[PDB]
Amino acid sequence: GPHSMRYFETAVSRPGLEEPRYISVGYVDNKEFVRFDSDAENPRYEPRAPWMEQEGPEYWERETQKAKGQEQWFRVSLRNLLGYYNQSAGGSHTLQQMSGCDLGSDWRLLRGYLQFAYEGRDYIALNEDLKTWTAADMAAQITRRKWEQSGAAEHYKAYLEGECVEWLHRYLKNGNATLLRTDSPKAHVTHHPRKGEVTLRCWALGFYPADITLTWQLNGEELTQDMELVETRPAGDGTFQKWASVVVPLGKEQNYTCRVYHEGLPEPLTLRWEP
Amino acid sequence: AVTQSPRSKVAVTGGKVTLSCHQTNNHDYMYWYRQDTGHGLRLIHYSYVADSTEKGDIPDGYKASRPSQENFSLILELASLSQTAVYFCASSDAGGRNTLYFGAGTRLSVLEDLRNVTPPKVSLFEPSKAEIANKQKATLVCLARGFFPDHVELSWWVNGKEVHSGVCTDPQAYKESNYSYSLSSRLRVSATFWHNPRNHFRCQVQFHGLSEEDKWPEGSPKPVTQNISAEAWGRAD
Amino acid sequence: KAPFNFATM
Amino acid sequence: QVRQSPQSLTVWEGGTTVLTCSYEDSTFNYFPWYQQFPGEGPALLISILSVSDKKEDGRFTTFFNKREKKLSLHIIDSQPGDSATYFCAALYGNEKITFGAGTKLTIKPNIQNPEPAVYQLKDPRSQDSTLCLFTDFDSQINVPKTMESGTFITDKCVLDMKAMDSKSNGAIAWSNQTSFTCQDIFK
Amino acid sequence: MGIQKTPQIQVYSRHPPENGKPNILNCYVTQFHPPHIEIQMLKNGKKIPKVEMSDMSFSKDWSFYILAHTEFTPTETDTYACRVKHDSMAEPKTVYWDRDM
Repeated sequence: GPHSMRYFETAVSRPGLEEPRYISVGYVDNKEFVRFDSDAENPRYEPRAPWMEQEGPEYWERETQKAKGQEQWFRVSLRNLLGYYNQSAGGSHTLQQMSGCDLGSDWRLLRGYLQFAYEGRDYIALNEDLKTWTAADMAAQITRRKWEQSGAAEHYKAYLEGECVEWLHRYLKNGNATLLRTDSPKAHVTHHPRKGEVTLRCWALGFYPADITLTWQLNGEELTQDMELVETRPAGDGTFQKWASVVVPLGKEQNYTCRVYHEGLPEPLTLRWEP
Repeated sequence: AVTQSPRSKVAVTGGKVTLSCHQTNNHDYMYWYRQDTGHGLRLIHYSYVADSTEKGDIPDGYKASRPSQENFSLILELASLSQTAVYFCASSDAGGRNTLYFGAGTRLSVLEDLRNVTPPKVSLFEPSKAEIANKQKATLVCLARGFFPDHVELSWWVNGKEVHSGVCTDPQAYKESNYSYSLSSRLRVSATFWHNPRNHFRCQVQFHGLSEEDKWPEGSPKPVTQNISAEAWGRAD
Repeated sequence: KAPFNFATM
Repeated sequence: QVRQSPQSLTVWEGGTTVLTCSYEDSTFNYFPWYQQFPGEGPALLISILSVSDKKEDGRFTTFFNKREKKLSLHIIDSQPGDSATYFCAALYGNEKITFGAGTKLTIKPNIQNPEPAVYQLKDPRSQDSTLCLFTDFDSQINVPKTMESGTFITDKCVLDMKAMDSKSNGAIAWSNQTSFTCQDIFK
Repeated sequence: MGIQKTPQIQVYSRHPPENGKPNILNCYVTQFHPPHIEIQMLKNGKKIPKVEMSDMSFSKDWSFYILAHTEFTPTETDTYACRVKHDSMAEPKTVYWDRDM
């Protein structure tokens, strides 16, 4: 299957004397592995998964220096945007970036990503060709022209096709055992009267990674109506939780089954209300 | 644009020097570099934003000031002999790999005693009749002698216009004694061009010396920055 | 390793 | 970290100039060259990323050799106006540029039809002031240096009257002696 | 530009809740923009002092998420809640802990 690396960066300007807050988070296959935060007592990139302990001090020092450069880049970019949009001095504004690569199991780049948002709206993005830009509004046309003129896409392309790919591959080799780790969901169904109707709620607890699917069915057909799902949520101890519910007739509860699909399981779980 | 001021500075040892840089690039980053006998670009100080500064690789003996986005100054509180060098300012955009845009440089000489600063005598030697008759060419020679320090720029002007074709100027001043440099240049024209009395030839030596910042006593001429020229007309002789 | 931006916006 | 030799180089007009550089840090991935003319500041000439082997722009080509950690700059049909100091440089990511020490390049013609001669010139605004001009001599000959206090001989200086084809080597000699003939001093 | 998103809030315990047994109460807040947010955990309407905040993250739709948590011991008498202020909403939102959710 594929693999991915992403860096998600945010800079938030602050109306008083403070410089913008700058945070950068790296992910490999959607697992956080490094983080930098300008508000930390000692602002530096830090490992966030145990396999990043293979990197020497040079790695951390130079990545930290890179973040310090990004911090200035974001500061200037925020100030420039303030002018482009004619915004007043004493507000707070958010610039975000997503960058990275998707890599096949043959180590071929499938897609590179380099895009930005301002105030929660898409701003500019590098096209799939890694050569041209899509700009969302008037301000972003200014940026687009500046980057076309300076040849910025060529430099991003080099990062995406070279460094992004090569480092992802190194991280996957060092992180393999950790990246394969799973914790299986523990599941059960609860019963909650609701008018001759009851809510059946199928719980999945203590699972890792977060990816999971819960389904309800009746008489071999998967349900969609009368259904409620909560967003998958952290327990706070590194594992996750989720539930899914259906509203059913009083007296027919046992006819309904919940299925839990998760990569940790040797096969999907099937369960029923069992009072 | 990136412009530096002054173009040249002569200071006394233990004197104060401020070199100024002004940019119109709206760039956040500014830099001061040192170059020694035309080699190297060593970073002294830089700045990532208006109103702050950062130490470069060779900060010792220098301080920097960034009072606005456009301005970045290099300050030598007690100029030493070791600070004789050429200094270049630059700007760049914030981020990675952004091109440095440099100013044209400031040449600094730090001297024990400013009474040694002396402008050149400029002499224009007219072409040999032997060259004219045998080669149908006429080489004029300009000699600047007796100047110190060696902050000179020599240019040729024919009929009021600066010329580069037919000129060779010594790349380096010739040191005649401790406090005396010489420089030569030649301009070659055709014999018929030299023989036309409508044609005007001028050797201009731009000497950089003291400035209005320097006090000078009543006794003698102040050896200030100045242009000194020697001239000759063509002649049908 | 992280990306690094070039020209500012 | 960026090693650039030689300090100075002359190559003949029309020849291909080869300038080389090496670097220590194998992670360096961007290599800009800057050109600096006498009396001016450096300016960006050409640059190359480590993903590429070469970058060409007119008469200038940079080549990048990752295995040997070597860069070079080739200038075809080298011409007098390419006379300048060339700085190689290197950086990783968004780190600050590191410059080499710079190579000073002089492009000179090798003169085709030399007709050497020595002339005496007079300063008309002087009582008795004269100098010696050695001109139109072969591009391979060493200009003699002063073997004498109070007499000065300059290095070879090449000019080009671009009016037509009139390139010429020259040197000047002068003295504080009151008995220096120009035929003595240049032989 | 600019597009605001309203926070989605879940209040729940780390372990199955039992009166008198120490546990952790979580307030998970997602899908918000801008990132400026205020989150309190409440006991009987009163701010709980010791509340820890995770690092903030953002999703591929640019929206932010964060976890607040505190030690607690559920009881039959005490109400627990999470209150959130964010510019997408005219007024703060209070979400009461429901031990069945």
